[PDB]
Amino acid sequence: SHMIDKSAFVHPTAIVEEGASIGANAHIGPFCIVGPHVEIGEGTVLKSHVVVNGHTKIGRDNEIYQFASIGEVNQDLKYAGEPTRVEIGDRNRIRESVTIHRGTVQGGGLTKVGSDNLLMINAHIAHDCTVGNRCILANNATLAGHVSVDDFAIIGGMTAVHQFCIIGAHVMVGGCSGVAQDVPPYVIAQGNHATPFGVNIEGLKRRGFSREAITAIRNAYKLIYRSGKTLDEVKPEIAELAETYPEVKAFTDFFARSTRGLIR
Amino acid sequence: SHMIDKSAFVHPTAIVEEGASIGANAHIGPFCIVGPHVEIGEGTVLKSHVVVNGHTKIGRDNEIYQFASIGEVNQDLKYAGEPTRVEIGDRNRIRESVTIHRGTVQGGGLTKVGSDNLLMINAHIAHDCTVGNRCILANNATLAGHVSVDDFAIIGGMTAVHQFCIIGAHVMVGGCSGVAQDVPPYVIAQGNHATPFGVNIEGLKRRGFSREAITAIRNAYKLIYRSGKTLDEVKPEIAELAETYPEVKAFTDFFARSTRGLIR
Amino acid sequence: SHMIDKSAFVHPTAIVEEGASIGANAHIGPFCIVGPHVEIGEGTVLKSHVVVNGHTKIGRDNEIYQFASIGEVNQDLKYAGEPTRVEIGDRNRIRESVTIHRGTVQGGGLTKVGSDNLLMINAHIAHDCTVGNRCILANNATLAGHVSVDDFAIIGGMTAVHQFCIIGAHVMVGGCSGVAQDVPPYVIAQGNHATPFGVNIEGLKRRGFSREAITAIRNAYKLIYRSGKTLDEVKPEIAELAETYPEVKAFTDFFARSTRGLIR
Ligand SMILES: CNC(=O)CN(Cc1ccc(-n2cncn2)cc1)C(=O)CSc1ccccc1Cl
Ligand SMILES: CNC(=O)CN(Cc1ccc(-n2cncn2)cc1)C(=O)CSc1ccccc1Cl
Ligand SMILES: CNC(=O)CN(Cc1ccc(-n2cncn2)cc1)C(=O)CSc1ccccc1Cl
Ligand code: NA
Ligand code: NA
Ligand code: NA
Repeated sequence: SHMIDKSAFVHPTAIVEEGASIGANAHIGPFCIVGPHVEIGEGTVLKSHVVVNGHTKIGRDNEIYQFASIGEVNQDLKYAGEPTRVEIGDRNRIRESVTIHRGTVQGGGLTKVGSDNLLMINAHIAHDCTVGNRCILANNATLAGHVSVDDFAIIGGMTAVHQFCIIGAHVMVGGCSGVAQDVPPYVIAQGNHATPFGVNIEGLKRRGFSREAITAIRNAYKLIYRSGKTLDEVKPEIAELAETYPEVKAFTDFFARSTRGLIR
Repeated sequence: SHMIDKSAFVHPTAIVEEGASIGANAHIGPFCIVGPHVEIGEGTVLKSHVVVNGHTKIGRDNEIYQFASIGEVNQDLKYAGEPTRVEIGDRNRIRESVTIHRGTVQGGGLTKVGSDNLLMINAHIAHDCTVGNRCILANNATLAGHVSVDDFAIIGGMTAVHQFCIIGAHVMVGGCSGVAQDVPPYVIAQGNHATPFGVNIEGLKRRGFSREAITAIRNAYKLIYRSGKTLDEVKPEIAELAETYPEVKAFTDFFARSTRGLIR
Repeated sequence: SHMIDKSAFVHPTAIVEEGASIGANAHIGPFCIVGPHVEIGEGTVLKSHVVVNGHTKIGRDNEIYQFASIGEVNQDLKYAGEPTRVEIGDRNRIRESVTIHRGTVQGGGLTKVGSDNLLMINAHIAHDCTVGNRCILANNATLAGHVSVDDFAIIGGMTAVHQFCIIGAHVMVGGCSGVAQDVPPYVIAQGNHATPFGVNIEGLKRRGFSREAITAIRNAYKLIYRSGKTLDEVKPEIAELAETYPEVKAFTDFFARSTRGLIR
């Protein structure tokens, strides 16, 4: 803490401010700027030309590419320099020009990214976002403020997710989409505004979901989208299904967090 | 002029060419490049890794973030190094990777941005554009050449405005739009190609327009879009309305500048 | 080879690794990074803040702007550091934040860009892409992996081309498009997903195609899109037409490479 490990490498052209913590076998490349409240974990690499600032904690074995901006002042017009936070986990691939901004006081104070994510060129994570584990944001994918992207979700290229929206686990959002409402777990969404196109079967298969689990999830999707019933009508029905198929509880948990209605 | 104020701060790693003017309490951060024909006003901050060049005048209390390119050679295939210009006013927040390019001789020689604007990540202002005051360009918003964005207008994320188009004052263009024709003042536009969706009532309310003014503006919108008359038929009618409600004159002034027809 | 020409200029702040080849009257600007397996041809300019790495060959009289990343590790999840390649030809204008990534072993090992191209701000050329000569990628235009863009083709702003797709010569793809299938030569495409809108007549006229050639190309387009016949039905017919009008052979050559079907 507030120490640069003797096995970390800091390029002579880099500027790491006194107070920064840099772990064993980390690598700060040329022309990087690292502020005094940053913590960079073991084995993390900033290739070159990376700016990291604010109250920002980055885990182990991350790879952050040139022209990325991590921890920076957010774009919220109300933000006025309060000491809000960014947390990033482990083994993320954070590509050229990615931006990850600090929270706002009003939004909870924290922008959080988990582990094993791929954030492709110019992906944007606004203030107060929460990204889980094993997600993909393709090139130019943009999360406006207060967005949640749950585990394994893919946000396609050139896609915007509007403020406060929740993207459930194992979702796939097609490229060139505008997501203006909440996307239930396990769903394929595409378009502007994005609408649902069935369950992400190929994803669930690849990720080892059982036959029974995928059938149950398709049954939950049909309750929401095909039954023609109200969401409040089908909530008990989905809970009843989840009593046998635990993967269906993700719908229940998602309904509790959803504030924008569902894409339809 | 051609002087660096004794109260300006220039990082030792920055490269400011002889001839540049830098005002009192300006701050040029690490790895910035500032060319010889640049003028930077009092209190302006280039955070780090900013390139400013060409015949470029930047006002007071701007905040320009890393990886921005301001004044650079434009993308017009006819441009051949002529000494065209950029002018930027005061109190702008110009975020990471924004690009603002110099004019072309054929297009009038000047790209101009006013004051109190927010240009979000990777917004683009092409050659010969004119942006007013208190505008917002959201992430990846792109103005192709010779575009005007009038005061208070918001261009949503991932939106392109095609060359020569005029966006009137207090417009809101939705995210993921393609604007291929002119947008009258006070209008909501969305889609690809963008089409009108009524007056920006919430914006006008927030910005202190009177009840009478907003009703008059809605009446002007109905003349254009609902009356089913020709634009040339309803111009006198809108001028007549403006004789009582001065805010309606913005329509008249806009018609005189519009060359691409109106979105419909 | 492995030599810096005595007439090349390397800024003192640049970092060019031992083994890099830099030709006569090349210019490496401030804060550039050039790796040991890079070759930069005569007269090429890296303005500032450019990263060039990997097994990468860049020709003569290129202009590469700040915050570009050329030769970098690609975004393919299977790629694991294999010594794949980028080749770039001559007289390209490669604008701010452009990304051009190295190949994958599985995709053929090479990303290739020809000559006299304009790659506008934040254009992206993924692993295993092939871009010809005199192409334009407008701002934020994105080629996903294994895409071909043939000579004179224009990819509009904010447009994504999905993996493996082929864009034929003299195509124009409109801004804000998603191209999910193959685009025949000489065709205008727009939308999400992009659909065809006739032949690019204005382009062909500007580029000196004969009257007879343009009529023949329109006749080939009608066979594909208007005749209501199968593609396999009209292939002989298009070959027969090409026996008189050589420009129609581009259709034949294109059919042989197309794997995703045609946009329709
Ligand atoms: C109809 N098909 C689509 O929409 C495909 N797709 C969604 C998508 C995206 C990525 C994945 N990955 C799976 N493993 C790793 N990545 C899967 C699905 C797009 O985003 C296309 S555009 C694009 C695509 C890639 C890069 C840049 C751009 Cl611009
Ligand atoms: C249907 N609603 C929309 O389209 C919302 N919107 C327009 C818009 C945009 C901004 C404002 N601001 C108002 N005060 C400050 N900013 C208002 C309306 C988008 O651009 C969404 S996408 C996006 C949004 C924000 C950042 C990045 C991205 Cl990508
Ligand atoms: C319906 N018309 C369109 O879609 C126009 N267009 C296609 C296009 C694009 C470029 C050319 N060039 C021809 N010589 C040089 N460039 C021609 C056609 C767009 O890409 C518009 S958006 C945009 C446009 C330009 C820059 C940034 C953005 Cl974002
Ligand atoms: Na809820
Ligand atoms: Na006019
Ligand atoms: Na084929």
